[PDB]
Amino acid sequence: EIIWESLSVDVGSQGNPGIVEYKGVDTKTGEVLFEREPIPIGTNNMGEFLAIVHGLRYLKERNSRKPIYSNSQTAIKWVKDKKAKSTLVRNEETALIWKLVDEAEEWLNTHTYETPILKWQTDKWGEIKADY
RNA sequence: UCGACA
DNA sequence: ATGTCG
Ligand SMILES: [Mg+2]
Ligand SMILES: [Mg+2]
Repeated sequence: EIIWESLSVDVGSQGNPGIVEYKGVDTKTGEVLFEREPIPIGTNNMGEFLAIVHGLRYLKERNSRKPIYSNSQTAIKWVKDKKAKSTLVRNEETALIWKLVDEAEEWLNTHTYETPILKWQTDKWGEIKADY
């Protein structure tokens, strides 16, 4: 019941909070379609959120109707809400990630999409294909 | 008091 | 260990 014709996204970090990056891959082939340059400080859930929104933008720009898989129940909710409810402190070190989050929320508030955002079922299917 | 997703 | 929701 895996929808193979899909984009899978995941976060990787060093620390949490710590250095965050994320990437999007073709679920079928594992081909890397996008990978964000590491952000010096962020949280796991911020990165999982940014990964989904990046995926939406990526598919929208390419007129693709593929769903997105994420394993993050938090990020899936934040996207649905158009609101990333992070409690990461705001300072000069976290300014960059908070700016990307704000801009992601803004994108969600200014664009439509029909992309299904699906939960990757890790316990049944193993690690998401975008895992680091 | 947890349970769960990461 | 921490970030998050049910
Ligand atoms: Mg994940
Ligand atoms: Mg992972």
